[PDB]
Amino acid sequence: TFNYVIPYGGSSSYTINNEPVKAEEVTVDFSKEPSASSLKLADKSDWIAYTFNNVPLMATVGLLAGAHEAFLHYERTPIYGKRTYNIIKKLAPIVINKTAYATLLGAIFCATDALYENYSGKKSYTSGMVAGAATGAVFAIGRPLPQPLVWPLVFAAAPVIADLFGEVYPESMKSARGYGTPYGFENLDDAVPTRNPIRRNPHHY
Amino acid sequence: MSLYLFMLFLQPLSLSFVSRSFSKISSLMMSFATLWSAVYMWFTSNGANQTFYQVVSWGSDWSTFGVCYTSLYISLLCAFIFPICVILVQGYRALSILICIQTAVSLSIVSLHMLAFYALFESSLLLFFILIGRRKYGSLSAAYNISIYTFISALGFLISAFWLNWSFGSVCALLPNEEANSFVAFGIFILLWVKAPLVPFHLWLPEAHVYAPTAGSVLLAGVLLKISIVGLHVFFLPICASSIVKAFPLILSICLGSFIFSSFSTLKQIDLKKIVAYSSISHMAIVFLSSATNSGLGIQGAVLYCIAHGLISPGLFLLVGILYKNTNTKLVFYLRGLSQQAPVWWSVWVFFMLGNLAFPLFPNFIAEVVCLSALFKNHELYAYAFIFFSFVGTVYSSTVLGRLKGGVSSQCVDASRLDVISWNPLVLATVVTGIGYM
Amino acid sequence: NYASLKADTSMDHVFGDSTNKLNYDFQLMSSKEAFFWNYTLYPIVGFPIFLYLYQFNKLENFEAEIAAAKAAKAASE
Amino acid sequence: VPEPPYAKYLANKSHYCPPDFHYSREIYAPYGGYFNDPKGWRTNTAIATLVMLAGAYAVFCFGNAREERLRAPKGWIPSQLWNDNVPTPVDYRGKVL
Amino acid sequence: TTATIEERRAFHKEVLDIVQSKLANKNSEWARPEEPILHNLKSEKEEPHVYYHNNNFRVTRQLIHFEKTKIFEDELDKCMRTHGEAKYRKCQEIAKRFQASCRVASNLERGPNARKRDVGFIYQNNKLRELEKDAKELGLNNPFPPSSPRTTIGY
Amino acid sequence: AGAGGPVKLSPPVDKPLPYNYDFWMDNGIYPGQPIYDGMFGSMVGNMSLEYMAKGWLVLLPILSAPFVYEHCIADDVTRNPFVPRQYPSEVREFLALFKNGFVLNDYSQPDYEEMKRRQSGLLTPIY
Amino acid sequence: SSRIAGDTTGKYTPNIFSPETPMDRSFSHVPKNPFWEAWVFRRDNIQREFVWTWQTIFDLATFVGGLYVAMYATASFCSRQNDKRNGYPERNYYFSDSKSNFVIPDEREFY
Amino acid sequence: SGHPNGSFWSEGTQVGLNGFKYGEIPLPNGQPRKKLWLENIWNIGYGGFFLGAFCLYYGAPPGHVIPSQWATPKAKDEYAVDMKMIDKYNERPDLQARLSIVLKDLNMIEEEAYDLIMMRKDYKVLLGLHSGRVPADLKAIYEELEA
Amino acid sequence: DEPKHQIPGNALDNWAFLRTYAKPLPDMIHYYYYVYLFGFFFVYKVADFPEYSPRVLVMAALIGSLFYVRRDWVHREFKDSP
Amino acid sequence: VKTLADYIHWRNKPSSIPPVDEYRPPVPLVNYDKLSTQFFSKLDNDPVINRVLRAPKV
Ligand SMILES: CCCCCCCCCCCCCCCCCC(=O)OC[C@H](COP(=O)([O-])OCC(O)COP(=O)([O-])OC[C@@H](COC(=O)CCCCCCCCCCCCCCCCC)OC(=O)CCCCCCCCCCCCCCCCC)OC(=O)CCCCCCCCCCCCCCCCC
Ligand SMILES: CCCCCCCCCCCCCCCCCC(=O)OC[C@H](COP(=O)([O-])OCC(O)COP(=O)([O-])OC[C@@H](COC(=O)CCCCCCCCCCCCCCCCC)OC(=O)CCCCCCCCCCCCCCCCC)OC(=O)CCCCCCCCCCCCCCCCC
Ligand SMILES: CCCCCCCCCCCCCCCCCCCC(=O)O[C@H](COC(=O)CCCCCCCCCCCCCC)COP(=O)(O)OCCN
Ligand SMILES: CCCCCCCCCCCCCCCCCCCC(=O)O[C@H](COC(=O)CCCCCCCCCCCCCC)COP(=O)(O)OCCN
Ligand SMILES: CCCCCCCCCCCCCCCCCCCC(=O)O[C@H](COC(=O)CCCCCCCCCCCCCC)COP(=O)(O)OCCN
Ligand SMILES: CCCCCCCCCCCCCCCCCCCC(=O)O[C@H](COC(=O)CCCCCCCCCCCCCC)COP(=O)(O)OCCN
Repeated sequence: TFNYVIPYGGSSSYTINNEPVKAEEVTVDFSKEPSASSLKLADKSDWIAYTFNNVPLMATVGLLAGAHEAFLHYERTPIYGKRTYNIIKKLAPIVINKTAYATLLGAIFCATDALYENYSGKKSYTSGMVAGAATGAVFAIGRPLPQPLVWPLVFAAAPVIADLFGEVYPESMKSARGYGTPYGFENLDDAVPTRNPIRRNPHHY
Repeated sequence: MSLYLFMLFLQPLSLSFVSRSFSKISSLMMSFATLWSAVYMWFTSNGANQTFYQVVSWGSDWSTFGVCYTSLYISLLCAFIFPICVILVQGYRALSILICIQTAVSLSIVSLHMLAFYALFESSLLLFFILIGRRKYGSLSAAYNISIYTFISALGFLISAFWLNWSFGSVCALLPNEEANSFVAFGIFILLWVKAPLVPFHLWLPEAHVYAPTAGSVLLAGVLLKISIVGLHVFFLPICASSIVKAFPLILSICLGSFIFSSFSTLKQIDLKKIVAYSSISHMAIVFLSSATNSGLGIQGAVLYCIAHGLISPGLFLLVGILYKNTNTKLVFYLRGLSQQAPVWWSVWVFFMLGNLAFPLFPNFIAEVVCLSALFKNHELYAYAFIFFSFVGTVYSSTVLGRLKGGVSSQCVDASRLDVISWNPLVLATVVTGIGYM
Repeated sequence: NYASLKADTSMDHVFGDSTNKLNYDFQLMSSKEAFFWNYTLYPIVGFPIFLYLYQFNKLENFEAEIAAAKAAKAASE
Repeated sequence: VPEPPYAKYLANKSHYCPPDFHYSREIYAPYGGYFNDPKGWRTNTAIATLVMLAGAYAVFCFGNAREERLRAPKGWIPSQLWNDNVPTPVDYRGKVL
Repeated sequence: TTATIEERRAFHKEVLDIVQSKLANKNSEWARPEEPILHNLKSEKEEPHVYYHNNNFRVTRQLIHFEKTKIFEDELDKCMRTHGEAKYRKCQEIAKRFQASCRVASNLERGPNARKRDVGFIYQNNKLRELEKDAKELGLNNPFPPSSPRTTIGY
Repeated sequence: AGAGGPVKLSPPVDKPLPYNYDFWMDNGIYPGQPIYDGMFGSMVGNMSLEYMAKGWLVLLPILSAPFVYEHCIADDVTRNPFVPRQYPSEVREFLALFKNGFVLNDYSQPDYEEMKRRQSGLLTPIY
Repeated sequence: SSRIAGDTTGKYTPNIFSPETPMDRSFSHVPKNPFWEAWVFRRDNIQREFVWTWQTIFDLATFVGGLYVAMYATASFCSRQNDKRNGYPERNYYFSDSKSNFVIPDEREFY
Repeated sequence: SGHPNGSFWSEGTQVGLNGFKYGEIPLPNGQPRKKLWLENIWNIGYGGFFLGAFCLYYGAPPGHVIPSQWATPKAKDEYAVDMKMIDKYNERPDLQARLSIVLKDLNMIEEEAYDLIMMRKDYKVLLGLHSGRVPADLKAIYEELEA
Repeated sequence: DEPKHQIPGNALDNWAFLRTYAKPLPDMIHYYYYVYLFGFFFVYKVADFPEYSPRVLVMAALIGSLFYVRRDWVHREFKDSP
Repeated sequence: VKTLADYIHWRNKPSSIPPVDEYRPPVPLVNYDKLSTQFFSKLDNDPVINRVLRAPKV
């Protein structure tokens, strides 16, 4: 409007609908659909199955962290001097404990997420928040004062961030095209494509 | 319009060719020429053209410039207030930085392209880092604060502009586009949230103002805060009205909370500049809420209140600077007896403080009345909340005035001829707007 | 440089000594007391809010009762 | 302490100033100094009174042009001598005067 | 009501013709239109020319409404000042008209979030009349006052 | 002598200042004062808040006793020995409109119930 | 011991070598106080003495969160009343779960 | 005490300057003070601004600077038409019944009768009648009252 | 003299704590070799990993960030003992 | 298990400890300052007060 007399923006009729018009005459899709593996892992029906399918990721991350710390300890120890102690006995707890703690935290998160979703019966943000909060509570069992408040918050926030930018964002902005005519405005006289642009072939790596 | 833009481009250009001894005189003459060109732009703006008074394009969508009600008022305010900043600053380096900042800000107001708007407003990012972080009187902390807050907000705005340019195909305001996306609305909103200080993103402002030179503080409070209202009216409400209506309870919560917490924080301040900075933060909340109502009464009220603030806050910052030059202190506790020792400084200080409290003969009164009417149009409780909490501003202002007004002082610290010359235009403008020539 | 920290005792005989000091500890209200007084005073401040809530509730309840009775009268008849 | 050279330009203490009261004479205030009584006050006051009467004349002209009486006075009003827009007086009974 | 793409493009072509006809002769009052461009678009933003022209018409109308309200207020104030103590009976009509003008001006372009301006308490009085009718017919007891003959000088 | 009277100057600060020293108002004259008198330090008359509350507790019932009777115990019929002022029908109907009027309490009138409901009007605007 | 630096005639020169102190702008500066300066420093740098304690968490949550909650609840109530007043269908707000798509009233439509 | 010579109307006892304005010391011989470098530029630029603003506000034709000024004659004409129309409406009770029907379909209360009369030429009514939202009876009613 | 921030701790104790970083420093090539080798094998293996939910991925990233130990931390605390 | 939580500088203890000795502003001396917390007291009708104030003939 760019005036001071009437409200800015506009209004669209709710009664009047515009019949959908295809973006192009022929649509070629270079985006592959989700794999059967993805759907299997995503299935939260059985909490135990869901947990056991998704823990490998947490275990791997714990193993990488433990390997990192163990290597740092091993690198410093001197080869030239003989050591009374056994290095593996010193280093094995590091890796084992890190992997176990990571797996336990990821198990708690996955279990609570599946159990809440089943009990509630709906896929919602709350399920992620309560799983994160429970994981952060387990993380901060014996930590000083600030940490009990901070970790349940950071952990609860992480599934919120994942849901907003991993699931809601793409579905929200699926229609936008970028070529031909703007999604909403097809009356405007813009070049109309016979086929959609294919910027890349479907990936295979 | 073309004359104004040309004068704007000539002012930074003139410095390159000046003698390095005539710099201040040339800069003052250029500032006055830019003011006169702005008056010419006002003369060549016919009210008959209701939508945009004038639009000029120089070969691309980025170079599309135009003036509307908000743009016209803000541009005239910037041109009116720049001469004061110029005279208050000494040195070629300082002049160069100030003139570049002013050119970037004044070009941003008239820009009608979101990407061009971003290019022009954020160009003056290092210059503020360098200005607020000057060798002896500056603070690196304040510079880092303002720079990081600006970069993060403007980057979010840039991402939203890129999506709008990809989806619609253009990002120019003159092309009617509507979006219901909440991510894009949030991206555009975050810039407004930070630039116009709103709790909890207001921390950058007080630090910058305290450690900025008087010319910098005057420019910042006078017009830099207003750049948010141009972005709202020109780049947010036309496209993202649906999201402002969807989030109105949240917008109202954040704006009222900003007004309350800022008012309470002003009570614990012992530095005059911090008091003026927190007063500005409190005042910005009404403008933001009034514009978000998307009503005629609100948009006009917000712009009017912005002009009133852009006339009252530079005055207080100027008087504070004059006092600091005379005394080398900003602590209210050290400053006493100012009534007896500086009757002329005191009179102007009291007048400006009365203006800040929105008394009837000041522009703030009319502006507040209009903004409150817009809130009352939305809901009666909305207006009542804002009206009631206004007493907190009175408590802090009264306490400050009382501490400054009386006591024992052995130093005559009054304004010189130069100091009266610098505030006289601001006083006259305040009086004229107060009597209803808004 | 800095101001002198030495006081003036010229008027001490006339107006009394400065020996007596304040007894205040310069600390604020307790957290428990503050919670009570904030949650007491703020509702008093927001008197219009409660009046609006009261009237709106009464109106909505009346309207719902009217609808219920209307339904009942429109069922049999 | 030897009074500074400029002290000659400054005015003395007025008659109304209490002898004990000491004030700095260098400070300027628009409302006047501590006890004022400047020389030439009589002329300044005469000029002030003339500006007051001239402004009163202008205000009277403006008011007379803008004073709108839409209902007849009950009886004769002084405004009739100077303003011609007064409706003819009507009494309580209703009789025109 | 559905709008097919063929009809939408047809209207777009007609709009372009309207713009071309307007462009042929210079008009100083181009942005103060006396008539809107009639349309059945779902969103006005679809046709930019229609959107801008209609917005300018709406601004013109609102300015006219504001000035009309000021005129109505002036006649009400004159009427009130002339009658004296008979103002309540004689100035009911003028006041009614002024209040109607105020409602028209405020309500037409209130905005997305603004409430309707109930000048004269007409909506409240109507609501109370409906509530009374319902309570009386259904045998309920009304906790609200009954509707009033006059609630303001006019409405 | 109103002007030029001797004053005692407050001693310069010579010890570390408390964090909340802004609660003290000192202009440089010797008797500085709290920001709000009675917030801390000596209390006027040596009377605490508890003493004032106990006083108000003793006083409040005696002051409220006249008002509670007429407003609550008494009724329109019994408050006064006469009816409200009687007016011609045209005058009375207009006067009855005013919520803050005095003709709404006329029990003798056949419109008493409506007038009473009008007097106890709406708390807030419905629209 | 003092001299007038300023010259109205314009023949101003800074006598940097003058035995007598110039009465320049520095003449009127107020003398600072060692304790006041330390108070100013302590007040500004109050983040150093910040400690996370249950009392601090309680006070913050009760006043800041409490006000924010009260303000949100009031705004939601006012929005609900306005929607009922205007006659508009329940609007789809951000956190409200409404099976209605209404957001902006149609100007053409009569509600 | 009292007055200096016992008379209220006597010359003031103070000769000299009550204070120094701006802190400037009077030149001994009465030489004028040298003007500051900025005084001429400042006075010209700001005076030119204020004078230009005055001339634009007052000199410009109606509707150039203040848009409301343009609308005032038109509002007077519409006021005249509306007044005549409302007078006709009060007299004819048949038209009132028809409008009561039109109002109900438009979700408007009976009191909003004058409001409908006053919106004859407005975006909502003009586009609603064309689209079908507003009953076509309104057009005839408006014509019966000389539009 | 100016007001300055109070430094917690005694001077000699803080210096002693700082001196615990002055230890034989390994070359970074040894760490880099292993990271390059395992990283190459990891990238080859990653192509075959099952597709994980975004939420699980983000949680794994959080856990890895929390469990990551900075090289300086091990360096300061490393003791050649059982 | 070593975690960021161990090495994050949590704000659990004050970095700066305010000076113990604190300035108390000079105040006029009130000889007797005990607060009266009892509205009804025997002190008001004390025998001393009756002899000193109530009884002497005026
Ligand atoms: C045809 C007929 C003829 C008619 C004329 C028409 C011709 C048209 C244009 C011709 C004019 C000449 C151009 C000037 C070139 C040199 C300028 C310069 O060096 O600046 C400082 C210089 C002052 O020199 P100095 O005081 O003697 O000391 C400098 C020493 O060399 C070193 O001193 P130092 O080491 O102490 O550094 C301290 C530094 C403090 O440190 C910093 O702050 C560093 C910050 C980094 C850059 C600042 C970032 C923000 C800058 C924003 C841009 C400003 C405009 C804002 C408008 C928004 C535009 C989007 O502070 C400064 O240097 C000044 C602060 C502000 C100046 C920054 C603006 C300069 C931007 C780039 C300059 C161009 C260089 C190109 C090089 C060419 C070959 C080498 O010149 C000035 O007077 C001020 C700057 C004038 C800016 C106009 C230049 C145009 C740049 C705008 C970009 C738009 C695109 C270009 C199109 C222009 C029209 C086509
Ligand atoms: C047997 C050989 C031993 C090695 C074992 C394995 C060998 C490698 C095999 C395969 C390697 C490929 C994959 C491994 C990770 C990729 C990194 C890499 O290889 O670069 C070469 C790297 C050395 O490169 P460099 O350039 O020489 O060192 C640069 C640093 O400055 C180094 O200097 P610095 O260590 O002294 O400084 C560390 C600095 C470096 O900064 C980083 O680490 C940046 C990494 C941040 C995120 C990385 C991207 C995350 C995306 C992951 C993508 C997958 C998920 C998909 C979606 C997730 C969306 C984010 O970060 C810190 O300051 C410590 C904090 C840790 C992260 C900071 C973020 C904290 C956020 C948490 C918030 C909670 C606080 C709230 C309360 C706060 C109170 C106010 O080698 C390794 O570190 C490999 C060690 C493997 C341990 C990784 C632990 C988990 C791995 C996956 C989790 C993903 C997060 C990454 C966390 C840490 C990774 C460094
Ligand atoms: C940058 C975003 C990160 C959030 C920052 C918040 C502050 C961090 C503090 C950590 C707290 C954990 C994160 C909580 C934020 C979510 C908001 C809570 C609201 C809420 O609980 O409603 C849920 C939906 O909100 C939602 O989950 C969607 C709301 C989106 C979050 C807010 C987006 C804007 C915030 C940005 C403010 C400033 C940015 C700077 C960080 C439930 O929904 P439901 O569907 O489950 O219904 C229930 C049916 N069972
Ligand atoms: C998928 C991702 C999942 C989430 C993962 C998040 C992980 C981290 C994300 C954080 C990104 C924010 C970037 C800002 C970091 C804070 C600033 C750094 C702190 C700092 O010490 O900066 C110093 C001064 O900064 C200052 O003075 C600035 C003060 C603080 C700036 C406030 C930040 C701006 C507002 C924040 C959000 C606003 C809206 C958010 C949408 C300069 O340090 P140095 O130069 O001396 O370096 C020496 C090394 N120590
Ligand atoms: C917790 C209180 C919220 C704090 C914000 C207070 C006031 C901010 C209002 C700003 C006004 C316009 C912004 C539009 C929405 C922003 C926040 C609205 C509240 C919100 O989070 O709603 C969510 C949807 O918004 C979204 O999905 C987007 C959320 C924002 C994204 C965060 C960062 C985005 C940055 C992207 C940069 C540019 C990207 C451009 C491509 C979920 O609500 P729901 O509808 O699901 O209800 C389910 C509950 N049961
Ligand atoms: C960790 C962070 C937080 C932890 C600590 C938080 C503790 C705060 C909890 C209480 C805070 C105040 C209470 C407000 C929320 C109460 C419960 C919310 C549910 C709710 O909306 O009920 C409404 C409350 O009344 C209302 O509409 C609001 C009444 C109270 C507002 C006025 C009170 C103070 C006034 C001060 C000014 C603030 C507002 C200024 C505008 C009335 O129910 P409904 O009829 O709306 O039905 C709507 C369906 N539930």
